[PDB]
Amino acid sequence: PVERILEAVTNICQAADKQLFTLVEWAKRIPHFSELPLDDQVILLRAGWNELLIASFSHRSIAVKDGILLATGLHVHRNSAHSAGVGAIFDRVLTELVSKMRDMQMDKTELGCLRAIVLFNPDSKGLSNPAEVEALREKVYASLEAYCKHKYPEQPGRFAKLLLRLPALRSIGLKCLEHLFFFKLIGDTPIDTFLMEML
Amino acid sequence: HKILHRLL
Amino acid sequence: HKPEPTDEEWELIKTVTEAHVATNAQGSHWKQKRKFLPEDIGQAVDLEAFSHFTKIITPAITRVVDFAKKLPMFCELPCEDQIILLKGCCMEIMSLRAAVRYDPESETLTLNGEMAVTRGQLKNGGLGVVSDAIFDLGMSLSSFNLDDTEVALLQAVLLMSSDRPGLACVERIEKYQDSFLLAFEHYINYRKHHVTHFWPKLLMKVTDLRMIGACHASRFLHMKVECPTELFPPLFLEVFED
Ligand SMILES: N[C@@H](Cc1cc(I)c(Oc2ccc(O)c(I)c2)c(I)c1)C(=O)O
Repeated sequence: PVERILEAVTNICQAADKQLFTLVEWAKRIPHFSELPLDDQVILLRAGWNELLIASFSHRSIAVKDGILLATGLHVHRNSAHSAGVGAIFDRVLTELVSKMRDMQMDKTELGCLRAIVLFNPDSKGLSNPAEVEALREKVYASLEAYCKHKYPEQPGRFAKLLLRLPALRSIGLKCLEHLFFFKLIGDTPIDTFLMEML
Repeated sequence: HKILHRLL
Repeated sequence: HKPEPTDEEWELIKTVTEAHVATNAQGSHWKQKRKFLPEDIGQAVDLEAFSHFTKIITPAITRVVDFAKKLPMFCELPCEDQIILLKGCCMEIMSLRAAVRYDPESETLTLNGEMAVTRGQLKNGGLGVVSDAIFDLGMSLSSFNLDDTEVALLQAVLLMSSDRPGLACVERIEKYQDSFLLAFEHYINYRKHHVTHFWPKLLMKVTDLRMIGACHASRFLHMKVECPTELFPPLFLEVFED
């Protein structure tokens, strides 16, 4: 039932507080997520948001050639990236993701599930009950396989290929983490209040 | 581009 | 319904399988031909430990390349892409190969099918955290109990990664991967694994592997920061040097 999922300084600070809000509310609208212990929910979010965010705009940038569309509609051309020293990482997103997403015509349904899998990452350290989380993930790509079997029966390998973008998505996630800092430098437990409130 | 080539 | 592999696919299956088999060290008698690395070696970047891994890593690397050459499709690629594919999936496949050789009774991995090392040993050997990533994987693959074929297919798919940087015949490589994946998916249907969600679960491993090779790449940078350049074998360098 990925239908409930599909239905789901003063300048730069305006966003993020909105993106993060939209991400949290997106996760809350995800099956069984709001049922997990408070701590287990925040740990997941904080362990995935990187890839989740990147999975979002990567699919949104399918309608753009050699560019990325972000929250503020601020289209980003690869000319700025290479000029900012992030050309390499930028290109990966276009070829490994944006490209692959376009060439397969990945729909919002598939994107949503893929992002749902990501969230339910049972490997995340510290969470109280992993068995329960990996359960949820199973149930998640359980639906995904059936969707691909009915929605696109003329292509059996679709389901499979859908997952094989997560790897790319992962390693790219990592580069972004290494690139960006600041937030992390704010010591541990810098963000938990909000996550506790949105909860 | 080196030892790889000769191994090919 | 579960579509079993076709005749044109079984041909590719026996091809890849044979390709893996002839290139996996110690064949099927690895358990008896393995030697436990001295518990003293690598205590809590151990020069000694490292020197032993690197002293047996070059055959592994080559054996990987041999697996590639025993694949017609791969032989159809330009030398440019041919090199790139290897450089990328190299650490991944070796990792797979090592991880599928995990022994719960001993909690050790078998490098080159002859060298048993523990989590700690392989960690202090230069890999560091990667070691965990790998052992953990091996632990996970334990319940899968993959056979040569299913392992060969993974290696096959790992090789044909159409997202490696600098590739030319991208749509060409991607087509190959799609071929393997098709047969891969059908083969397990044939195997009729009784476990729930086997195919997906397995595919996630591809994520895990791609992340290992990556952390390994960052490890290599730190390795040449601590360890000397002379302690590195030529082939090894060429493989992970830009
Ligand atoms: N056992 C594999 C071959 C294999 C050989 C070795 I040495 C391994 O450890 C590494 C690898 C890279 C490094 O930089 C360091 I330091 C240690 C692994 I993991 C695998 C096979 O059977 O193909």
